Amino acid sequence: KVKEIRELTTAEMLDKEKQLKEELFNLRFQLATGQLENTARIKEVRQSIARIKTVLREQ
Amino acid sequence: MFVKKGDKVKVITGKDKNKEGVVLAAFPKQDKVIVEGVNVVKKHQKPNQAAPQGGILEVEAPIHVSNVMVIDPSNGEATKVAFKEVDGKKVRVSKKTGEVL
Amino acid sequence: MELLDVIKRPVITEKSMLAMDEKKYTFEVDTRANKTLVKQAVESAFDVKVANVNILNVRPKFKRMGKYAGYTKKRRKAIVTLTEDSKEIQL
Amino acid sequence: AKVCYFTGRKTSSGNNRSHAMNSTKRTVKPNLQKVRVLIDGKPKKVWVSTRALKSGKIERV
RNA sequence: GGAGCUGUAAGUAAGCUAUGAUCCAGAGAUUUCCGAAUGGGGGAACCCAAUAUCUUUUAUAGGAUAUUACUUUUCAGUGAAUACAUAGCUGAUUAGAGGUAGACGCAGAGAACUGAAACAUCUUAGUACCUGCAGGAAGAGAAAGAAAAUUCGAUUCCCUGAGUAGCGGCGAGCGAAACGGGAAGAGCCCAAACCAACAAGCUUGUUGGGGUUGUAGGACUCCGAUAUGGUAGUCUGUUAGUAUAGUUGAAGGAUUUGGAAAAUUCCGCUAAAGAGGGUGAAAGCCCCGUAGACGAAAUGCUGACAACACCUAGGAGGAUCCUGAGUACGGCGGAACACGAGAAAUUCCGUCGGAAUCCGCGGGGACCAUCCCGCAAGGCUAAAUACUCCCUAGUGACCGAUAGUGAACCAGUACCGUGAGGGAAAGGUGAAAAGCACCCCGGAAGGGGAGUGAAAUAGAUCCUGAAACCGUGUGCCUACAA
RNA sequence: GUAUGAGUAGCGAAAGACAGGUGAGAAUCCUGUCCACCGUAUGACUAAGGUUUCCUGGGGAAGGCUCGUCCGCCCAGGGUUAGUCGGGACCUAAGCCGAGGCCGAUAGGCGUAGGCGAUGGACAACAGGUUGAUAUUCCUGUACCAGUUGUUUUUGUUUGA
RNA sequence: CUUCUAGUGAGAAAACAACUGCCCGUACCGUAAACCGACACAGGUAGUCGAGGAGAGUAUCCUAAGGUGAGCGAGCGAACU
Ligand SMILES: [K+]
Ligand SMILES: [K+]
Ligand SMILES: [K+]
Ligand SMILES: [K+]
Ligand SMILES: [K+]
Ligand SMILES: [K+]
Ligand SMILES: [K+]
Ligand SMILES: [K+]
Ligand SMILES: [K+]
Ligand SMILES: [K+]
Ligand SMILES: [K+]
Ligand SMILES: [K+]
Ligand SMILES: [K+]
Ligand SMILES: [K+]
Ligand SMILES: [K+]
Ligand SMILES: [K+]
Ligand SMILES: [K+]
Ligand SMILES: [K+]
Ligand SMILES: [K+]
Ligand SMILES: [K+]
Ligand SMILES: [K+]
Ligand SMILES: [K+]
Ligand SMILES: [K+]
Ligand SMILES: [K+]
Ligand SMILES: [K+]
Ligand SMILES: [Mg+2]
Ligand SMILES: [Mg+2]
Ligand SMILES: [Mg+2]
Ligand SMILES: [Mg+2]
Ligand SMILES: [Mg+2]
Ligand SMILES: [Mg+2]
Ligand SMILES: [Mg+2]
Ligand SMILES: [Mg+2]
Ligand SMILES: [Mg+2]
Ligand SMILES: [Mg+2]
Ligand SMILES: [Mg+2]
Ligand SMILES: [Mg+2]
Ligand SMILES: [Mg+2]
Ligand SMILES: [Mg+2]
Ligand SMILES: [Mg+2]
Ligand SMILES: [Mg+2]
Ligand SMILES: [Mg+2]
Ligand SMILES: [Mg+2]
Ligand SMILES: [Mg+2]
Ligand SMILES: [Mg+2]
Ligand SMILES: [Mg+2]
Ligand SMILES: [Mg+2]
Ligand SMILES: [Mg+2]
Ligand SMILES: [Mg+2]
Ligand SMILES: [Mg+2]
Ligand SMILES: [Mg+2]
Ligand SMILES: [Mg+2]
Repeated sequence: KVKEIRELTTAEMLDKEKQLKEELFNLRFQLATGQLENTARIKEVRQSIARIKTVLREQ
Repeated sequence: MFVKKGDKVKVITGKDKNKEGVVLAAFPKQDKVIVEGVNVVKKHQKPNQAAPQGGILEVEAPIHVSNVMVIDPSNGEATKVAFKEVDGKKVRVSKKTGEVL
Repeated sequence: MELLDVIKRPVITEKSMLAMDEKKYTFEVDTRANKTLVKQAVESAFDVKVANVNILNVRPKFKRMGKYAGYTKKRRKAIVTLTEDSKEIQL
Repeated sequence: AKVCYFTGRKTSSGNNRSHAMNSTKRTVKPNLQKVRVLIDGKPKKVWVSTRALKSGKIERV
């Protein structure tokens, strides 16, 4: 969440962004197949990346 | 709306006048509310709804919020609602008795 | 753009499944991605080695629901052929 | 534009009046001349009206 | 703000939410590509680059980031014919391009149909259109004025003068202004003379001081004052208010009809609230509101306060000096003044000629004299005035679906045209989908039952359901009639 | 909006026949057989143009001048694979744009350098196979063009390849 | 594109091995029912290939490859056109 993002460091935030991007890629593949159940997780991950990028820019 | 989910309300207009029940669902945008056992409708349902008969189901339909009044939990009677801040928290108050909620 | 954003999703159809038997996989890719970028993205994402990459532009398809008619989004389709001695992509 | 570099004179529209007072639009032009003059210390050919030159204060390099 | 929420838009599916979501307001971040589009190109939303850094690969290929249009200002460097230089070229710097609101303003250019019962002067009309420039307003504005009551004292706009004075193939028509009454009100800066500084080439350019006028002013020379007042200045602060969300906000139960009460009847109650809207029919007391009270973290806007900033002198003498030149004015040709060359002032443009300067100059409708009024050829200036694409809150003896915007509805859409362009039709089930389970005929469509509903001849071509038109049934008549 | 004409004109150049099948339903859809038509075309390729009309599976509301079980229609999925083919990262014609510039009430007109612009010039791969739908594009086989890294063998290092 | 020097130059060339090579189009109709003619319209639509007998021939008749039976029919066999 936003509080945790602010706690993290610059390098930590960048690594978290990469991890979330990979997870979003995996979710896209699972949704393309029938292997995804929690569809809302995609929007959650996208908004999480948005929060991380917003914090990065406001630093 | 002045009435809220889970409230005990009295119907003051309609075929179900003077009945009392708990609020099951609230729709502020429509200014409507559903009270258990109030305004029940027979609905001709095809069996496509996981019920392998379809049948004639019975369900409560919403009624306009203005047609109900919150039941005083302390007195058990319907009353109008004022708003008083109690101990720094805004709450509903019965105009007939002054009890909260 | 980011490599992880280059590839959007796989394509599962009869033609794509036959491609897989020949060890080639069909992906929908960003419409601005060229086959060289697609090759780089596939290698990074899947650890495989890419032998070749073919790419097509799928035109928007006209559709209509009731009284409203429009076009499906244009797409870019890439068939990626992996070399021998390469891990298969798992879906 | 074909405008006096100093006095700002420029082409304008007038009337042709016959003895019957019939009116038709005409163009009335100033008497401009291409003259080599010093602007900010450098020579240049610019349009200048004979009226502007009349005083003699405009250098004639 | 306090309980639901993931739009229209149901449905499934998956989720969020008192750890305060959705939602509302202020601020901020991201904001692909085209488009003035501006690295170059281009058939807009596409293509291809150079330079520098970074990234993928063993490496080429590949990717990301930043800069790179043209012109204007300024500076600097380089630098031709040519010696000096300039011009060019390079870099940096500076501010412009484009769109609007089909409105309002100023200016350039500028019709015809039409009227004259024809038509050319004239009128339509300096209108329509095109173009440039703008500002929130613009334009005008501080007398070379209006007058001749003796006076007034910048401009603008309104009423009036007045359809008058006048203009006009003296036709058709066009048509003032001053006085008077009002809205609003505000006055100020330079050029010049003179002094000082600076540089060059005693004057001759820059800077500063000085001066801004007609009951003539200023310089200059004497004196005396170094005040008194003001501002049309500032992202200067403080303060108050206000705009952009909101909070609170009185008082009704029964009775009869009805599917349903607000309607009827009976008794009540509130009102700083009996505006309005919704609710199963018509509600002061059911809901949203209204009167009233209250409220702003954040950003705007306004007014005040202070701060800073900037303007602000009195009296006396003229010997001399200054007071806007190719200007005023005149000829010629046009144009604007209500005024069409007319006796023609006044003002403007083009061309040519061309003054005086305080014993001076301009105007007072040709012109001269006297008298009176004013002081051009430099600039700025708020308010009263004009308009509304927009946003907010309202109003209507304004329209109510062939009306009202073309468009109440996915309308400048469908459709038409190569293109500019032209341009529609189309609102209403029910209180509530309770949108007809199930059965029967049928392949379906569509019906008949059975149900929902107060009502289904309210069944989605759905409120009402007219006429034309079509059809069924029949009380009377009709196959010797024009 | 609905009549009248009126159940009238018309149903747009030509050969179909029968058997079987499907289907609620068949002159009209499918299969078969014979017959007939075009064959410098009514065949096979392609440019432009159209823009999914292509393939598969469903459907018979509307459209098809009849019918329709069918379709270039409707519904749902799917389909276009390039270093070598055409175009761009190559060149230019006509024409067009046009830095400065010339000209001009405004707007703008013209035009140099420089560019754009093919219908032309230059340019490396062909045969076969494969799918329901793509193929000098995928696959098989065998090539060619441009270039990078490496190994080796050669040869030049400033009278310098 | 091939040469010439000017310039530039410490690395070039050959063989071999391995490897790299971007963007747009690619469906389908295309002397037509899919384009231009409002139509599934007797019209128009550039270029290529376009066979055999007789034949000068791409004429003409009948055929090959290949394509097609034309999106209303069944009767009757009057006038009239
Ligand atoms: K452009
Ligand atoms: K407007
Ligand atoms: K006329
Ligand atoms: K007339
Ligand atoms: K002004
Ligand atoms: K009048
Ligand atoms: K007359
Ligand atoms: K002064
Ligand atoms: K109610
Ligand atoms: K009411
Ligand atoms: K404030
Ligand atoms: K005159
Ligand atoms: K005067
Ligand atoms: K009804
Ligand atoms: K009858
Ligand atoms: K008719
Ligand atoms: K008829
Ligand atoms: K079918
Ligand atoms: K060509
Ligand atoms: K193809
Ligand atoms: K022969
Ligand atoms: K022949
Ligand atoms: K047929
Ligand atoms: K007959
Ligand atoms: K006949
Ligand atoms: Mg391709
Ligand atoms: Mg560009
Ligand atoms: Mg006339
Ligand atoms: Mg402005
Ligand atoms: Mg209240
Ligand atoms: Mg009452
Ligand atoms: Mg006049
Ligand atoms: Mg003159
Ligand atoms: Mg005069
Ligand atoms: Mg007089
Ligand atoms: Mg006087
Ligand atoms: Mg003003
Ligand atoms: Mg009506
Ligand atoms: Mg209308
Ligand atoms: Mg009825
Ligand atoms: Mg009706
Ligand atoms: Mg008889
Ligand atoms: Mg009889
Ligand atoms: Mg007849
Ligand atoms: Mg036919
Ligand atoms: Mg022939
Ligand atoms: Mg087909
Ligand atoms: Mg089919
Ligand atoms: Mg039919
Ligand atoms: Mg040109
Ligand atoms: Mg094919
Ligand atoms: Mg093809």
